[PDB]
Amino acid sequence: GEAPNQALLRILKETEFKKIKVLGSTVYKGLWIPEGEKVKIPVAIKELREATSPKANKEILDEAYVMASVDNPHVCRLLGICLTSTVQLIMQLMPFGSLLDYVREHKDNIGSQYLLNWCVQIAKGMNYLEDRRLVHRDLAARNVLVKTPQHVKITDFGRAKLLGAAAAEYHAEGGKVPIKWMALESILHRIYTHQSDVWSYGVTVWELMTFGSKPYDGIPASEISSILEKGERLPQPPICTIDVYMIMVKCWMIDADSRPKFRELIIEFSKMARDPQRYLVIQGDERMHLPEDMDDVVDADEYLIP
Ligand SMILES: */C=C/C(=O)Nc1cc(-c2ccccc2)ccn1
Repeated sequence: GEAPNQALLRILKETEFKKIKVLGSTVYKGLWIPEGEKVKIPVAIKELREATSPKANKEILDEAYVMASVDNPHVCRLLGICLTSTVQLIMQLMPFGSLLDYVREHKDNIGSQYLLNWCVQIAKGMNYLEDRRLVHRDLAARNVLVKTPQHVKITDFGRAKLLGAAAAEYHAEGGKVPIKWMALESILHRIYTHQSDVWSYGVTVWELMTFGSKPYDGIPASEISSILEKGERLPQPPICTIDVYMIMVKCWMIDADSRPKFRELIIEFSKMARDPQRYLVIQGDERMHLPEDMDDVVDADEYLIP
């Protein structure tokens, strides 16, 4: 046996929400007004392109299946879908964009407290995904979103695989892949587990401590297998103490069960977030600070449906 997934999929009318402007090329920034609820919820609307490509609709509703089946503060909520000519995913708007573009744009403004809180919240998000027997398979800084600089959510469940009642690792077959974030076992034999997610968590933390540097930048993805089998890893980022970087190294052990458990990463970064300056050394660290009637505006996170 396995647990029934009793998640609600909400179908929304096109009339319940107003497309304000474009965010990506087709993701819109908009507002959702639940019929006779007197609440305005900032939303990001993912609308299909051609939306006649059957295989593309499979993907998007598979994203929807996974996103509806998650309810955690460090993982982004699917608010519902609109079944129009072109399927629309309606999600909580994460106004400040991908954490990757965030650390790139604000490296001069990002203190140790924020980096180390980001490491914890992402690890809470991921440890929630392990609790729900779910393997992300595409965790990177690009796929973490910034509701505020104090609060990030894991995203892109387009590659997430909902493990079996005894499916030890998720077998897969071909496509475009995240080589430079991937556990060695995934590159070589397409093995993906909560542990191979932890590996990508390590590349995710590396990206954050380097303020968004490209992992193995200028190294073809063809060699990455041989480089990792040869024992090579990503280098210690400047701002990183041996401590922090040693947690990243542990995430990249070849023995999967020798890597840290997400619940462990929470504890370890939590400890370090209690004394951030002792664990991350950044020029001017203490100096650092970060941020049409909207009367009935309410964040997705304060909008609860039973
Ligand atoms: C998990 C919620 C979510 O995706 N919110 C969101 C997403 C974007 C976005 C989507 C696709 C590409 C770029 C940016 C922007 C704001 N919130």
